[PDB]
Amino acid sequence: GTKPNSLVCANCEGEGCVACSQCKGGGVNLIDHFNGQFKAGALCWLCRGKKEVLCGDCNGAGFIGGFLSTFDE
Amino acid sequence: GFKAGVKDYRLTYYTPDYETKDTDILAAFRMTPQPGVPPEEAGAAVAAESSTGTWTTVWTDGLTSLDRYKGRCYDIEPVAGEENQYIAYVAYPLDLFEEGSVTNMFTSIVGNVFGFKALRALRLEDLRIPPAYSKTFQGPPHGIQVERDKLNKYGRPLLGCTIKPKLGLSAKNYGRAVYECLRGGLDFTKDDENVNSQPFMRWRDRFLFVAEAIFKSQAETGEIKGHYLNATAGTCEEMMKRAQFARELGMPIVMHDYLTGGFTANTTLAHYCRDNGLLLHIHRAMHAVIDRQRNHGIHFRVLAKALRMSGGDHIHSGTVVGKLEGEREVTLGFVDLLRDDYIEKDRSRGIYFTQDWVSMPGVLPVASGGIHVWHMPALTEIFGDDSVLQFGGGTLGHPWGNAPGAVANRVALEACVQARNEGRDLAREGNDIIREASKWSPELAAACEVWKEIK
Amino acid sequence: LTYYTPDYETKDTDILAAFRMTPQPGVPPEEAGAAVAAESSTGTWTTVWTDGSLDRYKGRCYDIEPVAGEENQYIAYVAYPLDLFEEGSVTNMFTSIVGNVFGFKALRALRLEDLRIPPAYSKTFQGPPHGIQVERDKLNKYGRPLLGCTIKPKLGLSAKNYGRAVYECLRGGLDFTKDDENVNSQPFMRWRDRFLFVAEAIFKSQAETGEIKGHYLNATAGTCEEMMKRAQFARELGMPIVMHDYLTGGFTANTTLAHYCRDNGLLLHIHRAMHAVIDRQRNHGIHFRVLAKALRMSGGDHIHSGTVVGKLEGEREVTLGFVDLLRDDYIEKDRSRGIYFTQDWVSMPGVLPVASGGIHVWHMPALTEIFGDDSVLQFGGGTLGHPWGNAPGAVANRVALEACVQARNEGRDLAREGNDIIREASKWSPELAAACEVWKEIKFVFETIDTL
Amino acid sequence: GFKAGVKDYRLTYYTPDYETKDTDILAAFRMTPQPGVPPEEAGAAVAAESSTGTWTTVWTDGLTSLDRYKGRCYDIEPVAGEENQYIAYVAYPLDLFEEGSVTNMFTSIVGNVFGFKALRALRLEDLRIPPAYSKTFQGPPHGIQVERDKLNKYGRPLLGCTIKPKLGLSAKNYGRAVYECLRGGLDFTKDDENVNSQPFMRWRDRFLFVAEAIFKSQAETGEIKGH
Amino acid sequence: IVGNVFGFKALRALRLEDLRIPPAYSKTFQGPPHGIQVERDKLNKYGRPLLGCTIKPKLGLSAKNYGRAVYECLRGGLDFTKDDENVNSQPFMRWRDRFLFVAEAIFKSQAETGEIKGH
Amino acid sequence: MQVWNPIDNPKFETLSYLPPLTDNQIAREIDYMLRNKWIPCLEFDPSGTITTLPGQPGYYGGRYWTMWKLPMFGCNNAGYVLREIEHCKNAYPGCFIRVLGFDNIRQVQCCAFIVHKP
Ligand SMILES: O=C(O)[C@@](O)(COP(=O)(O)O)[C@H](O)[C@H](O)COP(=O)(O)O
Ligand SMILES: [Mg+2]
Ligand SMILES: [Mg+2]
Repeated sequence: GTKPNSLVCANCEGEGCVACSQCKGGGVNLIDHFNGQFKAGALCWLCRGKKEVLCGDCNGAGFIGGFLSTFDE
Repeated sequence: GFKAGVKDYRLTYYTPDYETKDTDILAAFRMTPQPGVPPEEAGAAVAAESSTGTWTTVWTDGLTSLDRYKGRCYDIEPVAGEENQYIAYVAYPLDLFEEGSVTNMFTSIVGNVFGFKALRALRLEDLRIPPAYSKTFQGPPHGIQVERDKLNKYGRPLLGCTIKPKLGLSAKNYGRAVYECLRGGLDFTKDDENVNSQPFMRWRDRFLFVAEAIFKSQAETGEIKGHYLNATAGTCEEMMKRAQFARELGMPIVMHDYLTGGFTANTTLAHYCRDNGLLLHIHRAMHAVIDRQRNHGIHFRVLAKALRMSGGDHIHSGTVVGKLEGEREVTLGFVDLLRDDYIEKDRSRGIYFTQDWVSMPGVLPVASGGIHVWHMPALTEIFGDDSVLQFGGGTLGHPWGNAPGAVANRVALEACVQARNEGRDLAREGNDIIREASKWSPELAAACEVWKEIK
Repeated sequence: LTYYTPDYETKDTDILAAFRMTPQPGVPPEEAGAAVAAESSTGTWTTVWTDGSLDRYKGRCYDIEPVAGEENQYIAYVAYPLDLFEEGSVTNMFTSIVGNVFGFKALRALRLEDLRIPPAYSKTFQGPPHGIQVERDKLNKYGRPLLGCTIKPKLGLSAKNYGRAVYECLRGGLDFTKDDENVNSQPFMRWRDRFLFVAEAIFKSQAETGEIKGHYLNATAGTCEEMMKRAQFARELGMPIVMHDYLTGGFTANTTLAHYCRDNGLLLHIHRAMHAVIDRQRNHGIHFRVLAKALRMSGGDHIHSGTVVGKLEGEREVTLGFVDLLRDDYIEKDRSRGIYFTQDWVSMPGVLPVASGGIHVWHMPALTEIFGDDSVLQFGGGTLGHPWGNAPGAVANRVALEACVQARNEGRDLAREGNDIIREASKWSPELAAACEVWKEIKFVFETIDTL
Repeated sequence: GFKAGVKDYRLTYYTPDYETKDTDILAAFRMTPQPGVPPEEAGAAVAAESSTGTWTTVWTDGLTSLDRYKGRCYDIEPVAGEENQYIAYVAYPLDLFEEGSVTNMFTSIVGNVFGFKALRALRLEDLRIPPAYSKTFQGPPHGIQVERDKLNKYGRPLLGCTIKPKLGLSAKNYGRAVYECLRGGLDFTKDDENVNSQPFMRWRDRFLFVAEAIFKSQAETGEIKGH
Repeated sequence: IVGNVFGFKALRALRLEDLRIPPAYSKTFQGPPHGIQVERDKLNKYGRPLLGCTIKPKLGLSAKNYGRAVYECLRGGLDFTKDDENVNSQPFMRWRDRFLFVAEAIFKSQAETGEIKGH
Repeated sequence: MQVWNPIDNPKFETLSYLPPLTDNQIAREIDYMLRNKWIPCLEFDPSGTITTLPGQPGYYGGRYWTMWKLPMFGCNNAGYVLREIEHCKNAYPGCFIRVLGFDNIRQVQCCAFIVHKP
């Protein structure tokens, strides 16, 4: 998950936070998610009004190798 | 008679045919000498300047009788592939060590031989401790079974989390986060190795707030909870004071650093913990400066044995899932060296000598470093239900807060254990079982959207 | 871009460090330095976790240089704020700077070379118990280097026999004697009898010649209580000096002992054991110039510095540089000896260096040139291996040193004309003649592995 | 090398052109000398009899090397309006003080200079402490933020009251008034500086009664109270 | 007695001059440790005033040098010697070494003249 | 082999193992001292015994001597020092005599040796 010859997370592209998909830039449910547990109007069921999410690869680091993105051993 | 002058080493310290005794200590280094010296001289030289030898013949030796006190090289084996590498084997009498001291053994076996102008590199690999030198130590304070009885938790691995990048915080904000995480459903909660006492936060009030949070979190759930408190300091009077206060508040566990603090303080702390009924957690810092390179240093499997005899209950061991075949065999071997009671010889797993522990308790291994929900079944199937799993950014990164973050991990672990207890294979099914459990827990979902599958 | 500030104006209360790095193929250099700084301070380049004021708790890279002669080697400079460290604790400092950066998988090797400690942080430590001037005033010895000897064989001798050798050695003309580092308490000899016999020998030897003598008593133990018990007895008997190993024992125990020695008026001698496991390769580990500074901060009076003509590795220039960082008060920057930063010790006492490890009479002229008259020289096998005995062996060692001291003061060279100084002195000394005949052609020359 | 006799002070303790360092302690007195003495001599005399100096030249000084240890007057400014008033400025090396002791600094800076028969008045105005002498002290026990966290009170100033002239009162009457005031709604309650232990009231029973009152006042309101 | 009367504005200045302490209040104090007669009896000196001297320069000397001056001063005929009031414990001289050197000088000086000395 | 005599063999620290010193040797060190800008001084005493105490580390008796006149500050020729020695020898003919040196920058002595014996 690094750019050509550069320890930088390709997804967040050096940011740590990505965009919400459920609302896709909106912060409002576009359907009734789950089953009667979510409606189509209130805040997104995930970001809950933020359009933001931590990057899965780099847990907010921006780079790869480290005590937050790598295993251990 | 006395003959003043200099002689060779292979004339009194190389014993090709020698039969070892049961009360002996054995070692095994790999060496690479300088151009000019024959391997035999090198090996003999190593043993000579580590037991009883100099460089020019002394007279006070004809009144002590050697042969009874002296180390001996009794075998040399070439290494395949390399052109200038060999494995040596030295034997040490038992009347040369002081009982109950790790410092003496370490300063005798490796003290000044790693810096001679006749070698270019050295590395220690394994050691064999006779069952007559071990019975003089105390060992771990409690062990494995006693700790489980004390905590009243059976059948599954324990869970924990660490306060990740969150420094410069006041004590109250620290306690609030600790309470939230503990109420979430976890068991343990760590601290940060680089946090002892600083201008932005002193130690007494942090202890007070953590102790206040633990009880109030414990009341609502009816389960035993704890938190590791760092006790590393600059002198021996501060460390004892912090341990005594921690006991006074009625906390169940403390934590120490043993590579940068020393063996003497670690032994003193272990004795106190055994005397007063506490648990000890051991963290390994700066270890990578020694055991990383392949042709110089000391392997970690020796430091593990040293830690077992000095005393401890938990120890870090690193993850093993991202290890390819061939490797991870060493890790599985030196985990067995930590948990079992009788280990046989196996060269494919990096074991050089057969080891007997004559009824000494075990040590729980700890795994950590970037892990999420999708790694649950693999870790459950590799280690078994005798370990501690520590989560970092996989708990504080949830988009809904700290408390819902622990519920997902708890649900995933329970689902994996239930699946294992039914006959289903935890290696092939894998990604499939998590999805089914996600279809009745809104908190497991949302988490399975930030962290993707394996493959 | 962030953890790399190519303009930051370093303050005067910051701690600076310099690493040498070996990146993997492809990784750009100015990207690895930033990673080293982040993975040492916080572990991030983004602000996703802050917004809770931070920044005032992060390290930053501010310079990068290429190493001349090697195509893959660089030097990185990092600065740390003052509020990250606890006052009066070396354990913390070592844990905070080095404790996670040596496992980074984007690099292949790493070595710490130098560190700069500001005066605002040095004033919170105690330092050496006595120093250099106070010890010389106490012992009443001026104008020449001191002499000493270690006892052999190591492990195997009893207590009566151990004491019978100290007397004969001490009665011959030496000033000090020492126990091997691996001698604490063993089945063949326990400590409380060795102490008594050594004390009796010291008194008997002192009454004879008419000068002050001493012996370094080992106090390393497996627990703190035993270590503190073994020093109160030495205080009771009136002995002047003790010894301790600070790398296999610990920094926490060394600091507790230094405090006790300052409180009760004793002298401390330090031994550097196991150090070769950390500083021998020229591309991984920590240099000794850093451990020497740490010990000077923690507390001690003597320290082993190594020879340059013995059986163990060591290079002239490098040595000449760290002997001043250990003895002097203000040191400027010189990269031809290995100094990367300037150092000010704001009035803190100095530490005596010691040289030992396979040396004899045909080495006095050089040792006297490399070190001034502010050091201690030790000879174990060079004394107990004389064809006659221990007293005849000690006399030969003192005469050589006296002749060398007189020559220099008369204004003659020592490098050019040294064998003559020894040959001329051997004419009137029947003991020096025997020694010269035994060890005439015995030297140690091999290729250095830690060139520079 | 030694010349027995008396000399002037402005010959070794007045350094018009001196650049101060970052590890120095600085002071500032205002002075008014006696008719006869030039201001320079006066200023130099203060610096001398406060660091290292006497009145008749001693020989044991050619073995210690001064210049490293010595105070120095490096500026004098006249006070407008007044006819015989001036401001002086003295610098003190850092190796002259003991770490962690306020008594030593106070006894060194002002010990015997306020009583020389060549001045008529003196007054100290300010001091500059380098950041290398302060790091050896401990400072306040807790501070500001920690105390507010301990008491759990934010946003407004705290309130308190002091027992007015009600001396010759028994312990029980003292505790009753303390309880009434605390239940009223205040936060703190003081004592009286001139009350330690007297025949009409000893200290142990007063402590006991105050402690008894604090808890019972605290129970009814659910707020932290003290005395 | 004095802790608030020196800020009264209705006045311009104030100075305390004397006090009288009744015997019913003085008996609760201990007083001087020994006094005048006991000290003279202890030191065995009667007939004339005593003599003394302070050491200079103040701040700057080592411990060996400090002790070398006490002996020469004490061996000449004086009775007592004193440390400056600002001499406590400083980077240039600690106290535990000063005490030992002073004791040695005192013993050596006492053995020569034949009279009791102190510091 | 030979045996070192243990009976009645006192030593006097530096330069006591080398053959006896001559006046040329003496007026050779005084010059070495002067070339480095150090201050000479003389001391005398009638005995050289050393005494200890029961339980006090670092305490010995017999370390202080008596100073001749005062340290020779501002001295640039050796001759003067040699004359002062003859005066001291004439004054007290039953005592030891020592020569010292001093460094005011590090505050410490630099050399010491004996020049007369009873
Ligand atoms: O144990 C020894 O070998 C020595 O006593 C030397 O003995 P000989 O002189 O009798 O050989 C010293 O401890 C070493 O020099 C230590 O080395 P370093 O100074 O590098 O710590
Ligand atoms: Mg040795
Ligand atoms: Mg005075």
